[PDB]
Amino acid sequence: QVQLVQSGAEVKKPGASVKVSCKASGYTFTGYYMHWVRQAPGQGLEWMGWINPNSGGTNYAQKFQGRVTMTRDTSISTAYMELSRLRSDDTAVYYCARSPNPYYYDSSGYYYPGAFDIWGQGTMVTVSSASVAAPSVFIFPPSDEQLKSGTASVVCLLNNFYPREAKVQWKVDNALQSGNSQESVTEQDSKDSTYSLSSTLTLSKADYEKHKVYACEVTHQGLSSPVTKSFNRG
Amino acid sequence: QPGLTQPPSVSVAPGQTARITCGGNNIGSKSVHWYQQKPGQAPVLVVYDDSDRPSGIPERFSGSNSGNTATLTISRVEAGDEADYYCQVWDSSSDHYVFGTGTKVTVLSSASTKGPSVFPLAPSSKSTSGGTAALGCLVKDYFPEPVTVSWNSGALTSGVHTFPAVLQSSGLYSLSSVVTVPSSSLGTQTYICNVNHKPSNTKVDKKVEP
Repeated sequence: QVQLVQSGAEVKKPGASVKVSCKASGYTFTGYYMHWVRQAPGQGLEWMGWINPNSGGTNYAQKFQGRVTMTRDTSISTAYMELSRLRSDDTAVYYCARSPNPYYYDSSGYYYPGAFDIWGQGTMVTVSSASVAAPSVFIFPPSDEQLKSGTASVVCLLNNFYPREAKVQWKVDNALQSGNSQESVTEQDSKDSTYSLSSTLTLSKADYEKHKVYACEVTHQGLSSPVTKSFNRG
Repeated sequence: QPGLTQPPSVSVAPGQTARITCGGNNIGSKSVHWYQQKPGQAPVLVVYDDSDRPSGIPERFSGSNSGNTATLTISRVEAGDEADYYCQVWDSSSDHYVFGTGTKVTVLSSASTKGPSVFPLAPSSKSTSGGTAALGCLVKDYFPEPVTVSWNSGALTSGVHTFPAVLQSSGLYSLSSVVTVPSSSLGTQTYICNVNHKPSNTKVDKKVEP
């Protein structure tokens, strides 16, 4: 079956250059245009450009005109995309999407020129300019009014850490928890270039009174040993 | 109208019809392509043009276009239809590929529109060990999205971190909004969280203190 397989996720630094591979399978490589299109996290899709595997010819968008070069190897049926002079806002997922050559009608039955009929799984590309920092872990016991509501939510706040990769686990009476808590992350890209994480562990009031002890454990890269912040009634 | 414009968000309950719009010049005389992208996945080509759609794709997805507007019509919406949607056009004159701004669509729990319950997140222990105090607001059980949350009516934008919402098992949303200040300031001045939730036409102002 027709498939496109891109190179694994890559991490880079500002000023450097990144290369991404795209391996086509299940069809005639020279019969279709190969496009590159990226999207920043929480942004829209943006067309970078195309290469014609048959001739090697290329067409880039005016934005990336100078920095990007798209190449190809017919032997291994693989297209390549190189982006140089990388900056931080070049942080995005890069997809390679196939589009039918208007001059090549296929036995597939679906002639779709002008559209991207097949997409790769995408390659994650990050540009940092940021030091690795440990989180700032704070904890919040549930408000009395919320206790009057009948439910309880304890909050773990991991602040100003890099990178995104972090583990949070809840401990009631020194016991690991599974299937209760929910979490969310915000990227502040302006100054810190860091991510803040809010985790919310929600129990009923009854369990809350009957259990008697609560702690929030977190494991991150930038810290030597897993940090636990604890709190209880009193 | 240089690019392709779509409504930032569209929400609809199961069984309903979702109509997503795409704006642009002379689009009616153009072929309009619709792609679907579910969270953490690649875009898939859903509609090439009109009712012409790739293999293995539901008959419920249909395309249309007149003059300056195009429309992706999703008949009998199901929970699996919840994804981002992008219209797309190709100008063969200048060989340009243009996407739409994108439309995040959501399948509703069909729960009643509910105003939020904002509880305080009070600092005590955290303030001490850090040299920096984190205080916050827990905006719980509201529907639907969105809410806007400021602090002190916009008197401070410095240490505020407003997190994205989460969809609880109740089908309702939970929100967290925190801000960090020194203990010295924490002692003397007041901190008010201002929650404004348009969809229920309500708003709450909660005091967060020692």
